Amino acid sequence: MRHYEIVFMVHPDQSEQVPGMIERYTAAITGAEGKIHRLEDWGRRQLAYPINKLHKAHYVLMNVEAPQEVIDELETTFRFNDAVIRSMVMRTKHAVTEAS
Amino acid sequence: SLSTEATAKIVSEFGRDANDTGSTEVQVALLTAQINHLQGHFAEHKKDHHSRRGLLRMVSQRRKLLDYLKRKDVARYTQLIERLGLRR
Amino acid sequence: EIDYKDIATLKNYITESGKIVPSRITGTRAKYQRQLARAIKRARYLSLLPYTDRH
Amino acid sequence: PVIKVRENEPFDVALRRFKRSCEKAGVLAEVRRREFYEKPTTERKRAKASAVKRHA
Amino acid sequence: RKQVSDGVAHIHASFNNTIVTITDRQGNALGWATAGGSGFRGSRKSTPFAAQVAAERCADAVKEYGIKNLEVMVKGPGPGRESTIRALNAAGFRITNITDVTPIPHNGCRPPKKRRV
RNA sequence: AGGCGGCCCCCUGGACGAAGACUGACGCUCAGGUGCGAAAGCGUGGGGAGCAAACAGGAUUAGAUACCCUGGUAGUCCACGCCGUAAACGAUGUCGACUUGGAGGUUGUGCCCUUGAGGCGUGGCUUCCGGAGCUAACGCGUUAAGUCGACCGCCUGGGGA
Repeated sequence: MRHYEIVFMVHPDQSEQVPGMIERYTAAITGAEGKIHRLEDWGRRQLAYPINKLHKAHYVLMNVEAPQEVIDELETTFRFNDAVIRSMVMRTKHAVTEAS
Repeated sequence: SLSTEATAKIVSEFGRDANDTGSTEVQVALLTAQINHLQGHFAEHKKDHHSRRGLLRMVSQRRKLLDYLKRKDVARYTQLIERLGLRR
Repeated sequence: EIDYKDIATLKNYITESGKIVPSRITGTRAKYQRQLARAIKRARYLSLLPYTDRH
Repeated sequence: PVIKVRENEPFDVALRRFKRSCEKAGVLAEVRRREFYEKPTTERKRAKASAVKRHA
Repeated sequence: RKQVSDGVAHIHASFNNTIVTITDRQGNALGWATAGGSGFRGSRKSTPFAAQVAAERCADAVKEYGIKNLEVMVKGPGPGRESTIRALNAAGFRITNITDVTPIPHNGCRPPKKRRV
């Protein structure tokens, strides 16, 4: 099964949904026979320039071990979710959980 | 194209157990399993021509192995072309 | 470079006006500089490295 | 881009910095690449011609 | 008029001329002058002291607001953008730093063909 | 191969670094035949920033249907075909064998206390100098323009063409 790198930000105005938001994804990968390899809340983070408004923002990243559709189905929730402006997936090359 | 799990399917059934992938049945079934996939991908788009250049090699290489199959063992050969369902 | 989330070091690859500095002056591996752009243009919409100071 | 004013500093000292600031690219020099219409075959050999010039 | 003490001199230093504009923080231009609108025609319009005199003509009629600071706007190569700033030095102005204002196209419009002269 | 460069997913495809099994000549070449196929243009449905043919205006000139300057149609961008041609060149047919050298790069990969970015092998590609050799020379010159094996392709003064 492919491993993927899932990084998505919840707007600082949306900082509370992160506990509610991720667990649904936790049920989202746990459902598809895959699991989580690394789940860290980096917290709100400053951004040098506004994305059509506002600086700074809240970051969340999580690595997955799950099939393409749960990868693909998960990417569906993000587009609709205006709270999660961007998450883009990178690489598999085995799963790792480290660094900061 | 085809997934590794779906690639694993074709080797066993058209081969001697799961380990006979050098059997032309594995490729042709793999190839037969593939022409239909891209046929699906080519059914849409119609704009993936250069990948259709990936399309023909399957059809032509499919012709090659079956015609290769004909000389080696027809009793085996007749099995697959019906088994792969082409020609009239 | 590796990731778009660490704009702190990504900033050394940008001039003060937001145009990405040539990696030739910065050096870095030939492949590594590409990862910078992947974290910059597309991740723009994530607000990683500023356009410039106009507004 | 903000070019700010400090206290007690003469406009002459930055005078050197003013042109150094945009010389790094050159506003009009890169404007030189939208003034007219050029074939891409020009740049590719422009890269080719410039590439040859770049071999000490 | 109105006292601002913090203006903006936008220097547009064309290949033929060097035009500088005075404006306030929101960008609402207060004043503006050109090197070529200062005597020089044709060849002489695009000369540094032509840009220097443009600053003389641009540097005036903008402190009538009582401007005491003004951030500057660099622009392109050419005769001005250096002499204009120098003439601005003559008035005893202050400037912290100078930042590049270049729009760097990332492969936009098809380039220009050299003047086959 | 043309040709391929902002970022991410599907798929591909090709390509090379270390051992272990597999079958055994199952190989190379190809008339005919079969696919692809740089750029422009056109047909057809859209789009439409730059612009820029043609074409309008202003300058030089003796004259300037141009160069110099303002416009400017087509088109250049998303969908189906055709057209299949170009300095599509390394002006260097294809596959397999032999051969002083020199010096780098990059890319695997073992080795070596990396005792440190290093030292010592094992492959690939490629960059510059050049023995021999050979060439009309020009220069090429272990990726041969030096020494051999198979297939295919091609030329017979100039113009006309």
